[PDB]
Order: sequence, then C-alpha cells, then structure tokens
Amino acid sequence: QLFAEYREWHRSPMGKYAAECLPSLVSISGMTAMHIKMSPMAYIAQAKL
Amino acid sequence: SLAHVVDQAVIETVQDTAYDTAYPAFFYVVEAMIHGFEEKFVMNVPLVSL
Repeated sequence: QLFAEYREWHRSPMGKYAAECLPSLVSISGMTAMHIKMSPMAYIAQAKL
Repeated sequence: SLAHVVDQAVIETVQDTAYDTAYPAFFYVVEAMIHGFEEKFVMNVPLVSL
C-alpha cells in the first residue's frame, strides 16, 4: 500500500551504493552522476562531454 | 566496507583507563548498587554524574 520496489524511481542498487559511501565531495559527485538518464539523447549529451 | 567511528585517541583513553592504578574503587560500590537495573540508574544518576 505504501511502496512497490519495481514501480519506483530509485531502485535497490542505488540505495546499495549510498549505504556504503565514505561521505565526502567524491561521494556527492558520484551520487549526482548516478541520477543521469539512460536514454539516446542523454547519450548525445554524454558524448559531447 | 565498514568505516570506523572511533579514532586512535579514544582507544588510547580507554587503554589508559585499563592500566590505571588509582582507579577510584568507590565506583565499584556504585556499580554494586546499580547491578544492571534501569530504574535504579534513573534513581542514582546525580551521583554517576559527579
């Protein structure tokens, strides 16, 4: 009634990384770079940089 | 992948407490009166504070 794991934006492995961080600016940038969409035009935007 | 929360200084502190010769024995009497009961610790907290 409150949560369904498959019908969710943030799956379990993304929590698995975040549990085992060693909190610093490196982990902040890692978690920021994990939110990147996995898409064709997102691949274009990745391929530019 | 664990990160330790205790640094080396506080372990040095606890080690120093272990090797204390002049550890105050009156504390044991307190511990003897406490003997692991919650309510009696709540009773005797202004002594363990001092």
